[PDB]
This record gives sequence, C-alpha cells and structure tokens, in this order.
Amino acid sequence: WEWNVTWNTSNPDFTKCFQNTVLVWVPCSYLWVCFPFYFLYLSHHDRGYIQMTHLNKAKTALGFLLWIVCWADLFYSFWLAPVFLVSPTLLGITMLLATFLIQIERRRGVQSSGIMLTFWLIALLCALAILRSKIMTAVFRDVTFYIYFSLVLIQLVLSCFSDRSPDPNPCPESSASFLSRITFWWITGMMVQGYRQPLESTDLWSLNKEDTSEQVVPVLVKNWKKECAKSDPSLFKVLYKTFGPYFLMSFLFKAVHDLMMFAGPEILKLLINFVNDKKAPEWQGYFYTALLFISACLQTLVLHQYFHICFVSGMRIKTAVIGAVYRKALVITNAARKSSTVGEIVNLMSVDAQRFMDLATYINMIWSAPLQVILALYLLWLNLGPSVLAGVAVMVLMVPLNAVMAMKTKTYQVAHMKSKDNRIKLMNEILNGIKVLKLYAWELAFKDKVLAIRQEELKVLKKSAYLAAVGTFTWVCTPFLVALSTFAVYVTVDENNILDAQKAFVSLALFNILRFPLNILPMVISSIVQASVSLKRLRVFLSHEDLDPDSIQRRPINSITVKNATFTWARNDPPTLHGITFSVPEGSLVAVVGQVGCGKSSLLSALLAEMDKVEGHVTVKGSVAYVPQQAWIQNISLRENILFGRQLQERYYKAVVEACALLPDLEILPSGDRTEIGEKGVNLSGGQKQRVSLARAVYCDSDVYLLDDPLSAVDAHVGKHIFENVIGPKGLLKNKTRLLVTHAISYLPQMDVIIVMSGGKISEMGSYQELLARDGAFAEFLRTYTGQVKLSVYWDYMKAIGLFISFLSIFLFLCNHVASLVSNYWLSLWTDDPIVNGTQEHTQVRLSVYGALGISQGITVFGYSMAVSIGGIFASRRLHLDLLHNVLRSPISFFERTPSGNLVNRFSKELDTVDSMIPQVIKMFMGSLFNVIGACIIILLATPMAAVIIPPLGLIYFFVQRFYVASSRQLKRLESVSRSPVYSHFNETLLGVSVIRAFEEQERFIRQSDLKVDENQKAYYPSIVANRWLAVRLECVGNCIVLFASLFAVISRHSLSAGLVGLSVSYSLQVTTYLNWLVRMSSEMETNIVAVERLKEYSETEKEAPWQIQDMAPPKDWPQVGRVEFRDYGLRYDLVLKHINVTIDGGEKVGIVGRTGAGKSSLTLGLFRIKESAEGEIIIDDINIAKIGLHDLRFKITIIPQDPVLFSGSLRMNLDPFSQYSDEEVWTSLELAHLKGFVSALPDKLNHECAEGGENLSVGQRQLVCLARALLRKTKILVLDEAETDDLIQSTIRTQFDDCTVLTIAHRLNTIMDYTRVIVLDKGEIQEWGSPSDLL
Ligand SMILES: N[C@@H](CCC(=O)N[C@@H](CSSC[C@H](NC(=O)CC[C@H](N)C(=O)O)C(=O)NCC(=O)O)C(=O)NCC(=O)O)C(=O)O
Repeated sequence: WEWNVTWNTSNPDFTKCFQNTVLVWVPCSYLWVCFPFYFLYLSHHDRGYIQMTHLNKAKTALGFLLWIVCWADLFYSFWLAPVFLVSPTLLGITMLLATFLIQIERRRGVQSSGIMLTFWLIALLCALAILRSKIMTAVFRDVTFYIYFSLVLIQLVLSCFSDRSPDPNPCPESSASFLSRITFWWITGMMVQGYRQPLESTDLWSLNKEDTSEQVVPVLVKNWKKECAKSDPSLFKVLYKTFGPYFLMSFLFKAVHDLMMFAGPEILKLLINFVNDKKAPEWQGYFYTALLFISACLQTLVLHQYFHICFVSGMRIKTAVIGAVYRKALVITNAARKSSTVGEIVNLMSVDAQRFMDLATYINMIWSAPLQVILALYLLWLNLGPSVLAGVAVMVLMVPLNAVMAMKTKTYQVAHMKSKDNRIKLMNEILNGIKVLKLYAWELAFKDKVLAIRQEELKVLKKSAYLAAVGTFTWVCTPFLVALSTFAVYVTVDENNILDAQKAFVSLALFNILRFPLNILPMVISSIVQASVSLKRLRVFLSHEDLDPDSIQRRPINSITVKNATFTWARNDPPTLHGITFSVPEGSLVAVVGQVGCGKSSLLSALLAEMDKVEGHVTVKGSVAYVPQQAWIQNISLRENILFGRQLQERYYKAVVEACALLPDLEILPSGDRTEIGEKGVNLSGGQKQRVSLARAVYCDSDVYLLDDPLSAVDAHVGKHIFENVIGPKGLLKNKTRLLVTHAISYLPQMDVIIVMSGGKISEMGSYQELLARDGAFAEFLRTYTGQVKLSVYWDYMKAIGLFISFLSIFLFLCNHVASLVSNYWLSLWTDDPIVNGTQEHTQVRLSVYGALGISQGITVFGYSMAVSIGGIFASRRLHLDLLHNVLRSPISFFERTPSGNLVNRFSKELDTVDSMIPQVIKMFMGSLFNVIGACIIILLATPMAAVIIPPLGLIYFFVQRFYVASSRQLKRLESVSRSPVYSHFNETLLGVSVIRAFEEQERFIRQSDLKVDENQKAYYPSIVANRWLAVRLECVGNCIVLFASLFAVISRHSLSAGLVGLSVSYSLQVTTYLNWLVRMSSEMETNIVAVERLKEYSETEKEAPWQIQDMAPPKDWPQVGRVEFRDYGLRYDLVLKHINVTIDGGEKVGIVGRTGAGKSSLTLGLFRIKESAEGEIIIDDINIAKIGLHDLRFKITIIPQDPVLFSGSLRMNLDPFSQYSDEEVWTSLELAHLKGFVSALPDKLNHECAEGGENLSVGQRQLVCLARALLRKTKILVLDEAETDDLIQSTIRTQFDDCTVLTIAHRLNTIMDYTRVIVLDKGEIQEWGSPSDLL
C-alpha cells in the first residue's frame, strides 16, 4: 500500500497485496461477526420452514460450487506466497457458512434475507475492485477469480427474489422482500389506490399477527402478575422486560445513523480540499462525490428503520396499555374505584396511553443528542481553534431558555385547556335549552358570556404566541448564532487564524446538524417528565385490590344460601349487612323489605360478589340475572340491548317484549326495537330503561334473578302488568328463583318468602300470611305507610387573518430567507479573499457585515413568528364570533335538522385546530418551502449546469407528493374516527361493570374492546408507514441532488474558486431534511384548512327575521291591553295550524284544549314567531307581529314552558341574564313566587350556583324559578304550558296575573275549567270558541 498507484495516479489501482488481503477479509469477516448474532433472530423469531423450491436449491448448489472453486485455489497453491494459502481457505470457509446460512434460513422460514443480501453486495463490490485490477493487469489463478465473480453475481441476483411462503388484505409486511421492506414499496399499492378512489375501512389490511391485541395484552398481563407475585411493584420494570427486546434494535439503527450523518461534513471537507488543491487527479472528486451519495442515502435507509421500530413499539405499548387497563377495570373492587373518577379512568387511555406512544418516537434520543453534540464538538474543535467554547457558550445559554419556555407553556397550556373545557359545557347548555333561550330572547345575553370566556382563553393563547415565537427563533437562528459566535471569536482572537471554506462551510454543515439535537432535547426532557406522572397513574390503577373470585360460591345446577354472612362496602368501613342468614329454595319468589338505607340493594350486591365479604358463606346456585336499580343501557339498538349478545329467538323475544309492556315504547320509538337507545342515541325515560333492563334479564334466561327494584319508575298499572307476566308465579318465570327488592305492598301477598330487614340485619323473615300473623317487624313495616381542498378556503383564512398581517408575514419571512442566502454568500466571499501576509485584510468589515446580516435575521424570524400567531388569534376570534352569531341568529328548525353533536364538535374540535394547529403548521410549511427554494437557488446559481436535474426530480416530487396527500388525508381521518369509539366503549363498560360481572359476559366485552382498538391500529399503522414511504422516496431526491450539486462542482472545478462548492454542498445537505417536511406539512395543512370551511358552513343558511327592525319598532308600552287576534292564521310544519280566526280580549283568561297532534303548542310558537306564518296576520292590539323584530315581541311576551330550563350560574342570572331589573324587583318577584323562604336559605343569597339544568334544585323549585322569571318580566301577554307543586303554580298564576292576558295549554282539564273562553283544537281547526259554561 503506497500512494503512488492508489491515490496520486490517474488510474486508481489497488495494490496486489491489498487486493488479496483486505478486499477478501471484508466480506468473509462480515458474515463471521453477523453469523452468531443472526442465530438469536433466527431462533427467537420462527415462521415454519419453506418448501423445497428450485430457487432455494439453486442458491445452495451455487454455494457448494463457490466453496469448491475457492478451495480449488488452495489446491493449485498446494501444487509460495503466504497469502495464497490463508485467503482461499478463509474464503471457502466463510462460503461454507453462507450456504449453511441459506439452508438454516430455509429451515427457519425467512422468504427474503437482509444479511444474505448485504453480504453478497459487499462481496460483489470487493470482487469488482479486484476484477477491474485483474482486467487492467492483462489464466492460472485469474480464471478462478472470474468464475468466483460470476457465481457471486448470480448468487446476488438470486438473493433478491423472495422465496415461497411457509382473511384477505393480509399485511404485505409478511410477504415483502427485504429490498422492498427498506424502501417500503409494499404500501405503494395503497398509495395509488389512495388517489384514484377514496379509502374506506373495508380496504385497510388486517393487522399483522404480532401487533394484534391478543398477542401483546396477555404478555403484559403475565409480566405484571409476575411482578406483583414478586411484590414495590414497578411498571417501568415490567414495561422494560416486555417492550425492551424489540426497542433494543433501535439503538443499533440510531448509532449507525449518527455516525453516518457526520460523514457528510467530513467528505465535504475532503471535497473542499480537492477543489482548492489543484493538479490533483480528477477521478478523486468523482470518488468523493460518490461517497456523498452512498453514505447519505444509506443514512436514510438506516434512519427510516429506527423510526419504524420506535413507532411500532409505541403502538404496541398503546395497544397493551389499553387492554391491560380494560382487563383490570372489570375486577377492581368498588371501594377502590370510588377513589378514581369515571372520566379519569378513561383518561388512562385517552391521554395517558397516548403519551407513551408520543414519547416512544424520541425517547431514544436522550443519549443520541448528547452523542451528536459531543461528536460534533470534537469534529469542529479540530476544524477551527478553541473558539468552540464560544459556540458552546451560545449552546449553554440556549438550552436552558428552551427548557424554561417549555415548562412555562405546559402550565398555561393546561390553563388554556381548562378554559376551553369550561366554555364547552356552557356551549352544551346553549344547545340544550335553545328553545326556551330563544323564547325569552336570551341569545344576546349568553353570547356575551361565551365571548367573555373566549377572551379569557384568548389572552392565554396570546401569551403562548410569545413563547412559540422564541421557540421558532431558537429552532431557526441557533445554528447561525453558534456559527457567528465561533467565527467571531476565532477570526479576532489573533492574526494567524484565518477562515477558509474547509474551516467555514464544514463547520456550517456541523452547526446545521447540531441544530436538531439541541432544540429537541428540551422537548424530550419535558415529555419524559410528563410521562413520569402518567406512569405513576398507570401503576396506581394497575396495583388496586382485585375482586375475590371465590367469595361467593357459584355452584352449577337451597338455590341461594347465606349463613352468618357480614359484608362491607370497603375494607375499613363498618359492615352494611350484619349477620345475614337466609335460604331461598329453587323457583321461589322472595321480596326484600325495609326502609330507605336499610340494606336491601346491598343484599343483591352481596349475592353478586360486589360487596366486600368480611365473613360468612354464600352459595348462589346457577346463573344470575341482575336487574340493577340504576338501569344500564348500551348504546346499541334496543334489540341488542334485550338480546345482550345472545342468539335471537323470535318467539322468546316476542314473548319477552310485551310481557314487560315494551310494545307501546317500541311503537313510540322511531325505528321500533332497532332504534339506537342510550345516551348518544334517543333518550329514554327511566321507566322505559327499567323495562329494557328487565327484558334483557328475562331473555338471558337465568335460574336466579336479582331484581333490585325493577318497578321503581314504572307506573302502577304497568308495574302490576309486569309483575303479572314476568315476576308473578303465573308469569313467564314460573320455574325461576326470583329475589326482588321492593318497597311496594301491592304484590307482597303473592310473594312466597318475605325477607324483611332493618339496619342491615335479618329481621324475622317469613311468608306474608305468617309474618302478618306474627304481628312484629313486618306489621310495623306495613303500618309505616372527499376531494382536493379548494384554494378559496385558503383565501377565506387569509381574509379572516387580515390582509395586512398576511402580507407582512410573507414579506418579512422572505426577508429572512433573503438575508440568509446573502449572509452565506457573504461567507463565500469571505472564504475567497487573498491571504497576503497571512492575514485577512478585510476581516473587520466582513465580520461586521456578516454579524449585521445575521442580526437582521434575528429580527425577521421573530417578526414572522409574531405575525402568524397574532394573526392566528385574530382569525380565531373573528371565526368564533361569526360562527356564534350565525348559530344564534338562526331558527329552531335546523336545530332539529342539524344534530347537536355536529355543532358541539364544531365549537370544540374545529376551533381547536384553527387557533392551536394551523398557526404552527403554516409556520413550518412556509418555513420549509423557501428553505428548499432558497437552497435550490444557491445550488443552481453556483453551478448553472445543475438545472437539467430539476425536470426529472420535479416529476418524482410531484407524483410522490400527490399520492401521499391523496392517501394520507384519509388514513388519519379513518384513524381519528375509530379512536373515540374505544374510549366510548370503555366508558360504557365502566358504567355497567356490575351488570357485566353478573351476566358473566366479561369475555365478549373484553374481545369487543380489543377488536375496537385493533380497528384503530388498522388505520394507525398505515399512517405511520406512509410517513416512512414519503420520507424515504423524497430523501433520495434530496440525496441525488447532493450528488449532482457536487458532481457539477467537480467537473467544473477550474471555473470555480473553492468558495461555491462548499456552499452548494452544504446547502444541498440540509435539503434532505427540509424536503420531507415541506410535503408532510403540505398534507397536514390541507386537513387543517378544511376546519375553516367547516367553521364557515353555517354562514350560508336561512336565518330568523331581524331581532330589531328599528324602522317599525313598537312603543314602550306595546301590549297596551294585550288584545290578541289570530286573523286567518296558518302555520306550515301539511298545515298543523289552519283557518284560525280567534280574538282574545285584553286581560281575558283564555285556555287551549286539544289532544295530541292538535295545534295547541304550535299556537304558542305562532305568538313568539318561532316558525314564520305560512298564511296569517296575528296582530297584538293595533300592531302586526310579523312586522315587529323578534327580540321586541319576545321581550314583550312571556312563556312558561313544559320543562323550565335552569342555566348554569347564579339564580339572579337565571332570572335576569341582562341584570336589567333591580335587586328589589328580583326580591319582590321571588317572594311573589312562593320562593322567598327557599331563596333566602342558600348561603350565596341570590348567587346560588345551580348546576347544569338545576340538578341540585328540585323540579318544583325550577318550575317556580321559571314562574319568577315570568313574573319579573312584567308583561301583559303570558303563555302557560302545563304537563305536586301544581296547586302552588296554579294559585300563583291565578293570584296577580289576572291583569294580564294569559293563554294556557294544559293536558289536564281540571285547571283549564277555571279559565273562561276555552278554545278547543281538533286538528288545527277551531272546534269550539266560547266560555266553558257554553262548552257544557
Ligand atoms: N438528527 C436527527 C434527525 C431527525 C430526522 O431527520 N427526522 C426528524 C424530522 S424533523 S421533526 C422536528 C419538528 N420541529 C419543528 O419543525 C418545529 C420547529 C419550531 N417549533 C417552529 O415552529 O418553527 C417536530 O417537532 N417534530 C415532531 C412532530 O413530528 O410533531 C423527525 O424527528 N422525524 C419525525 C417523523 O418523521 O415522524 C436524528 O438523530 O435522527
């Protein structure tokens, strides 16, 4: 090895000894170090054995022949040089290891191999080098090498093909070749499929076998139970032993990528030397630029497996954490669950498990970032002098800044959240009582409150804009900041230190590399600290006490046996059932009897192993069907609620439904039994749910029934019918053991056994007649009583943000990326000045200009981040104002036609992506667009010839960008829609834990939850593979431009001054990272800009008549006497109201009677103009209603609706939201409403904080509060809508409102009889018009 023939000549030939030693030791050596390690994977991972195919044999036979040929050399050598013995034998032995390896790989089922491909590639390259040398030298030993090379080439070609393999849509990962598994080509079929036709959930491939929940949840369960047995228990230790072997391969892929990333600056330093050093062989530059393409492209292929491993491991964590929490939630004791809120347990997957997946992306960087920093600091310390310390200074000041900034954000980040949270419940209230809200004209009153809370959160967002501005400045200007400090302290520390390209552009490339680790380490630290509390919560939940599975003896088919059993609701709390004993025989009806808080429901809970048994013996025999007091309704259809995951039997189902008297309920419900009952679907009355729960229990066909007050909410006739056909000895369950908790005597004599208790103690149980004869405790008890988003949407967002702010940001950021190219061009000029006297003559002026330009870069980066977030706040406030005004200035018809969920989602999620997502995405997309365009301008300007690569790369970028957008706009949309159902189902199962554990349907629910999370993963996994595909394809576009920006800089080195080449290559090096973010953010932006369109949709719908006309406004005393006249009124809805010509005189009490389907209520809607008059001229006194603005009439007429809607806040804000009426008037009205005694009782006086809908207040109180509102209004026209306190409200409406004209729509004739001039509506027509005396 000497430089004359290898380096310094025009024919770069390797020496003969080098050829025969190192070029042969490289490949053989590769297989020898990998072979042992490869058994680990081959053994731990197995997939069967591949059959005998021609390909596998072809490879094995060539491996045999190759070994022979290599040993044939040893034979000829045996037939002087020491290398002519060891090298052929070593090659033969490693070849024998190669053929054995394909053999064992066949045995272990590996269709495509990575080691058996890279090894042949390395051998091929080594053979190619020797081949070229041997063909340039020119029989004896050469022909053996030609045979070796041809066989190696054919072996390499064979190794590319994938062997035969050992539901449809199987994940192509299982059937993909290794060469296509690094380029992620197996998803390309989806990509094109994403552009031609939209993707549904039916086309996503089935989750691969390992990631499925049944494979990753049981392993975590086993590892956690093992740790608990070890007993103190830590989840981090269990998470390690579970997800550590897979995450361990991330270290190898990360470490190689880190080392290969810093090869860029080193090869750049060599290339700057080659350009600067003349008379050097040309081929040297071609070799140097070839190493810039192989190293930075292999870096892409090795980095986009670290990311894949980290993402797959995080997704596995999210799948296993969700399943483990779900499986633990079904065995947790009640006392333990009291310590955790229901919604907080759902947070264990909604945010807690998501935090682990988010962490897993960058968790492996807490060591890579310090390693990148240390290695870079070592490299640049050699590049320049000890000035690194100065740059280190800028680094040791920048990192703490980020740190505190991150912390600060987090705190008020949470603040923002809670503010939004508050608003959202308020928003719900407006969507709840919208009808009563528009009846009294409270729209303006509540719009002000929503605007106030909006301003409250907008101040926090405004501050966080400042914190994001410094975060972006530290992301962009930190590499420059370090560069400026280092260059300044280097060039001015003395006079013998100069700045040439090899000392400037290499350091610049290192600083560009160093930017990411410094600016992402604080985020990683914040994420780890945030996950430190998520881990604590997860461990706390998973370490709760488990339910005793043997406490109740569940013997399969004296039916229920309890002796000396005392139960508790908690370990330390006193017993609730003391010393209970009773024996319920098979097929007997037993009624639990007691007062409130006696311990009746506790008995049924204890028979289900819900109570904590401190002592005793319980031997419930056979299956148990539980009808809980609080009915648990699944959001599935009513049919599946009754079925409860059981085979449908038409005769049995149709015998159960009417026996519960569910036929009228089926009739009223829209779809019948297929209607979607539950909280999300149609709401059901308490009695209806009681029947449904009972119907489900009856269908379940258990032998033991525990009916914890099934007839509480059903009426007396319905209850008696139910008992007759279901629980009665002559019902459907004649031969079923029934144990019922009741407080109604009506069915007691029919009960076989009555268990009467007092204070959780058995008290003289027995049969009804015997207990009555005994005259004891029972006698006492009885005596007790889709396409591409339009640019018009972008223009709409620009109009909302403001043209001034929109154009100022673009101009000021173009200024940022113009002062950046010129500053780097100033460095190009600086590194090309004469070096006369060993001192840069113009060091002062050039350093000052560079620093001033960079400071100009420090005012424009902070200027475009302060003009995109401020604009974001300004646009969000305008969008919220417009949406609120549109919604509040619209009639009630679309409120029925448009579901409330849509509007609440628009007010919740849509406003979140406009203020907290769009400003960040637009700062990065626009930040990366000119980063690319500006980088391509320097490359093109330095070497014009680099323009014929622009056409071929433009097509690749266009076709990759279009496919990725068209396919990933839908995949994360399919993932978002499938994420909420998992949390919803977990909430549902948490609500009904006791029912699930009683019916013993735990396995079905556990499998449903894992199927739903599997459906979520089915959309999440293609989403993370799409990013890898996009990056890999566009990295090699930014990688081949590195080759071409340096190739044209090598062929034209003569017409270059070693001042542009380093600049061009340095800028091309950062093209790769900024190009995959231009496209990722071009896809997020499209799915984020659709929020503006969905937030502006209601700006184009029919609105109500103007609230204030102000041209034909009525006088202050508009209802002078209150003379109402319906002149040929007709209300469209075909006409519910028709031919209505009636006259209600001023101060004359008038009521409206009619059956269901008449226009009684619709008549009130006529008075308040809720629905526009199809044909009618209602006039109050001498003024037409249709001409008057809505608010005016709605203020001058009052209504007391069916169910009074009390809004959250104080009672005074309920009575007078505008606070227009004085405190004395409020007090007088409240006293006149029979409420003075109660309203004076609250500690908060008039400021009593009533919850959503006035849950704390009683129904009677809420009704009297609505009456107080009407009384405080002091208007001459009042309408009443009648459905205990009836005597009070009727007397109050008859007390002082005799002066005012009162219309009354009552479903009860008793009250209407008092009112004169009763109007009767048959089908909208006036059937009778006269006083009740003329009625009879
Ligand atoms: N040197 C790194 C290179 C990392 C790399 O090349 N890939 C980056 C791309 S820049 S990822 C960096 C990015 N930061 C920003 O771009 C924000 C900058 C500033 N806040 C502003 O507003 O301007 C960020 O926060 N990202 C987090 C996210 O994805 O949400 C990555 O993390 N890829 C993630 C992926 O592909 O999924 C390494 O060691 O590998």
